[PDB]
Amino acid sequence: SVFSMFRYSNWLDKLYMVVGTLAAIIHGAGLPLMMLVFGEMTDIFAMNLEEDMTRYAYYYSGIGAGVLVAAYIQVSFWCLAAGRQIHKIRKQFFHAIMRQEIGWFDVHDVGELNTRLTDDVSKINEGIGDKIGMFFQSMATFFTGFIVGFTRGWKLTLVILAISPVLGLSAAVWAKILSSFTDKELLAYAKAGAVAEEVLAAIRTVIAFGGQKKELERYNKNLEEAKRIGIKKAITANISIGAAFLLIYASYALAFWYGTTLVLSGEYSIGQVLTVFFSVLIGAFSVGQASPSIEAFANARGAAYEIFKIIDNKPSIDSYSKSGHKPDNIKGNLEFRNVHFSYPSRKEVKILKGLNLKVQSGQTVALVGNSGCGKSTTVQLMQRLYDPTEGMVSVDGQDIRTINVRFLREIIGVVSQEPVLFATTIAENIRYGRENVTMDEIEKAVKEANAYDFIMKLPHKFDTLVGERGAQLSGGQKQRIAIARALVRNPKILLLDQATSALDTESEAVVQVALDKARKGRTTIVIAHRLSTVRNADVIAGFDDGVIVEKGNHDELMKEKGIYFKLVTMQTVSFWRIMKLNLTEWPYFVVGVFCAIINGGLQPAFAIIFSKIIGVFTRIDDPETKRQNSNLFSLLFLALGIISFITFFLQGFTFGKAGEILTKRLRYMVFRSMLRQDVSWFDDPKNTTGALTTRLANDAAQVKGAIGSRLAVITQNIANLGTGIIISFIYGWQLTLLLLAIVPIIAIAGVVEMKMLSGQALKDKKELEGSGKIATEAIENFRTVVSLTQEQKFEHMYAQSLQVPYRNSLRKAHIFGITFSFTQAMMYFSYAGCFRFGAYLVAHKLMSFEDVLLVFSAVVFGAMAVGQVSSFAPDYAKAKISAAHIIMIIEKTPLIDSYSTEGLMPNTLEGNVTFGEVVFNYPTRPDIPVLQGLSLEVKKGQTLALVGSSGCGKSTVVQLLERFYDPLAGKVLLDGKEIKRLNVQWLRAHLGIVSQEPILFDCSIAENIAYGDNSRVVSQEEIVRAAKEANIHAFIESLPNKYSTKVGDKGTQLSGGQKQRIAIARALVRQPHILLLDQATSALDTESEKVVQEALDKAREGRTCIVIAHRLSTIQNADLIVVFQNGRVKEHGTHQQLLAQKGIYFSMVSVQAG
Ligand SMILES: Nc1ncnc2c1ncn2[C@@H]1O[C@H](COP(=O)(O)OP(=O)(O)OP(=O)(O)O)[C@@H](O)[C@H]1O
Ligand SMILES: Nc1ncnc2c1ncn2[C@@H]1O[C@H](COP(=O)(O)OP(=O)(O)OP(=O)(O)O)[C@@H](O)[C@H]1O
Ligand SMILES: [Mg+2]
Ligand SMILES: [Mg+2]
Repeated sequence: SVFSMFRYSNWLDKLYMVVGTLAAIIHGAGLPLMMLVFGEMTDIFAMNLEEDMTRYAYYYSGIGAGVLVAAYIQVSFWCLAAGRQIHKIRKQFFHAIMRQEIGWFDVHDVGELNTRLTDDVSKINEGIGDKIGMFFQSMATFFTGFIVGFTRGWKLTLVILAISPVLGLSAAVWAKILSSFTDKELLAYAKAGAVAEEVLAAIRTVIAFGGQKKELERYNKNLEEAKRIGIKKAITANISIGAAFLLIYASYALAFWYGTTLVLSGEYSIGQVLTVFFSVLIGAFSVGQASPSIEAFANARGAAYEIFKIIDNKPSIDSYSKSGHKPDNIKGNLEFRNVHFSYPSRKEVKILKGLNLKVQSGQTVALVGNSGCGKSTTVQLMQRLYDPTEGMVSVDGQDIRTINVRFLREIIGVVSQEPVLFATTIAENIRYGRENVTMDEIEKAVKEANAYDFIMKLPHKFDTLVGERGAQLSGGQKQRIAIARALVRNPKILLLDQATSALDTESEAVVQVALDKARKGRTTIVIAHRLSTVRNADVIAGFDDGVIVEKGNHDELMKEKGIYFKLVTMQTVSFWRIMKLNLTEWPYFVVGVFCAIINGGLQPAFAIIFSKIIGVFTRIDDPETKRQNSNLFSLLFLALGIISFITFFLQGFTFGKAGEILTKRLRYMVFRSMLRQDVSWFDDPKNTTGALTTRLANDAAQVKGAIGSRLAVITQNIANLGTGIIISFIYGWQLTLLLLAIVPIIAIAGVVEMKMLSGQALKDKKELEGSGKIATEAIENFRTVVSLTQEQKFEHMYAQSLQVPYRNSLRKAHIFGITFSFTQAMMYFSYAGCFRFGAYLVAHKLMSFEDVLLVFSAVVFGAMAVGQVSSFAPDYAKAKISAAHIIMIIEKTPLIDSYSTEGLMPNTLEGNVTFGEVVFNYPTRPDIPVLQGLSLEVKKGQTLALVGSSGCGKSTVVQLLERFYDPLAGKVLLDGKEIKRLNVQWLRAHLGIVSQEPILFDCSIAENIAYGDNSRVVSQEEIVRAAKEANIHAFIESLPNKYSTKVGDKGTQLSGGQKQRIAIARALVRQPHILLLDQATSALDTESEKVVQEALDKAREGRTCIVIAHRLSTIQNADLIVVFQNGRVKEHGTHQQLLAQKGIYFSMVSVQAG
């Protein structure tokens, strides 16, 4: 556990840290070393000045040169050691996640990882960089003060030193606590990031059903628990400083008393105590500078727990292992024998209860059965995503468990049940099948898949960017690309899973010929619910209760009159705006700023205290009195001590609490603003689920660190150094002019520092969203990328996007290092200058050296406080850009608004939809005319069927009615009223849709069905009443935990039919006036298809419907049918009228002639 964050440090990284620490000790001694020349001048106080002062000044000019080197070496080296290690952490951690199996993805929540990559790693960067360097600068200063003490003092040093262990232990006690709190706070943010990743993926269903309020308030809760842990961390860290500062001034008071005995004993002089106090007191302020460094390291330690926990884990069925067995001449042989298997998520249920099969080379197997018998499990087992409990899957004699994984997976082509594509060009989607592929092969492969014509018709033919998960293309076209992708591979075993579900009759027909032409050499297994495709296969198989019962040729199974016979028979500007948002918390700043000046301004004042204390010690010549008045001063240190406890704690608590209220305020509004946006906004190439969720975590975290507790210290350092120059202006004279004249040189260096950094961060921020895009793309589609065997390519792609920040991180160190060293060094020369200037003025008798020595002593305490403000600049530069983007997104307003109350909400509705002369284009592709002036009539109590070939604008009508996009020209009238003129939500409350490819949320089944109806308490009796009509009651009832079983991410646990049937239920909870079915019975059984139709037909009257489907048996029943053609509605009417006038409809139905 201990020091497990520095695992990937090279010999050159080691060299940086060792050389940095040695320089850090040398740099820290210089401020303690300045007091040595003062002590000898006090000894002289019991001709001189011009010879003595120049010697002491001459030393300061040399020190400044030593600081300019050491400071650069100190700061620069750690920053390099951080940047290189962080680069290796991100690359290793991502590689570790891809090494996992599917069962691990099934159990744990994958949505948490995306925020663990960007935010949680960035916390470590702050911990193990410059703060480690400064920590040693502080610690050298602390000890080097005592090193003078041992020479100058025998007991006085020991008396102060002996109360170091409390400071030493206290730091360990508070750190170990707040280190534990960090793990729990980060876990709260991870739970929030999962909600954002889920919602932004399925935004269309969220907009459709209109559940923005519920998802917003749920997202809010996770932030509430994060705030409560945050405020606890603030209280703890600020108390750590108060007690430490209290104990030092308390111990200083104890040290004074024994100092009073010098007159009685005669052990040492008053010249000694001034040396001892001036030596030892400097280190007191160094502790306050060290308090942030320990707090950073403790949080950075707390950040590491969960990252290395994933890296330390080892897989079961490893893909990266090269110790497997790989044969040469793989003849086609597949054997199942007595195979039992159950998933990890529900171990109680038994799906496969002993089956067996033999498939020789040159055989196309058909698997038939009802939804739930486990056809997809068999296909998913072949790839070896899960292993069997008993039974052996042997290939060509040898068992799968003995042979190699990667070698096995690169000879199996798989078209999954519901395909998914990656957001790139069409060429790259085809290229994921195999690396070294030529254009000629792709040309041939597409033409076999029958997806050539539409690719030729689109501009940028092979360079058209498909959306996230292939959303921009149609349902049919998307499926063909998956078919091509398998055929480019050219494997031995081909595995089709309902490959011709969304495709029409003509596309199925020609694709069948291409597959059947080049079948002889291959081995094939085909899943299908159409039976015409099943007719010409070699062997058919029937599942039943886990076991495969029936087998054989078409003739035999017909004569045997089993399940197959029944199936065949049945078919027949930053501070001004950002500060203003937190107008409420005004009394926190008033107390915080007031307290910072009082506790900050005490440190330069010591010289005034020490001068008066020294003066009162030698005021009156009489000795007995000195005993009494000296005792009171010791009480004064305790009094300041007890107040110091009150000031520092309150200062830190007031500022610390203020930030945590704002942090949550920033997040809540941005997520609320993003959820208002139009669909057109989500279709932009720049906007993506991964790109957005990264934008949430990064922007808030950048703002939080700059203006939180860290703001407070700067206020203390400004007041300190202000008080320093004020008392220099008051008591001193002709010094401020020489001191202040060097300040513009720091100012010129400061402006060029921020200008170089602030310009750099904008280019860095833009790239990191590009980095985030790939992770969310790879993680969400894990089954695709595992099946395709493309684990390296994504790591290589991920390595590119990280390379541009990596350069900036290295460059940043040198810019930051040069400014620090210069800003630090220019002060020392000023401390040389003032003494040398004092050498001239004292001689001529215009300035009093006794008073000059005090201002010299007073000004030099700020030297460290000057160094604190120098380290602030980068944080301000990153916040400036981060803030601008937040105000940009919040202030933006959409075209069609969901939160606007205005519109017309008519008390009743007749339910008559009309379309007339409608032209429309999508925003992403402006030139292509999808609809070219169509018209359509829909009245109450009627079902209108829409038909045509794949990609003739059927699903566009559904989307146009739901107000995702508005028409360019034309008109839509609801009951003789413009849909633009109506209220937005009001419309979406009445009508309800069933999408082409359903999506579900990570929740219980009851809540997914209850999600359909919002703004009302859904009764359970109605849920079961609906789910009885939907026809999934017996399935849910047989399952353990009833409705409380948690469905997976995007409906991954349940089978297609099971979720698709839920989607049907979710629609029927509302009892809508207008209804829209877009291939609602795509993948369902013949037994189900009737029972689903019965409920619709029995309760058809009253409401209105528009059906889209390829099954002519459904369209047979409908009132009037409509046929599309290149945008124009060519054919329309009733079944007898359309069949009489023998056009395309006759050609469409006659293709099924006997
Ligand atoms: N990853 C999984 N985790 C848990 N249970 C699963 C998983 N995949 C499938 N199941 C369950 O196993 C059973 C069989 O599912 P499977 O999809 O293999 O059957 P199917 O006949 O192919 O379904 P369909 O006909 O709808 O395509 C179902 O009851 C389903 O809920
Ligand atoms: N958001 C979008 N951006 C760009 N083009 C789109 C978008 N949505 C649809 N299209 C294009 O419009 C054409 C037809 O659209 P649509 O998918 O509605 O037809 P469809 O009848 O639903 O097709 P299918 O029957 O194959 O599902 C397709 O070629 C598709 O690429
Ligand atoms: Mg299936
Ligand atoms: Mg469609």
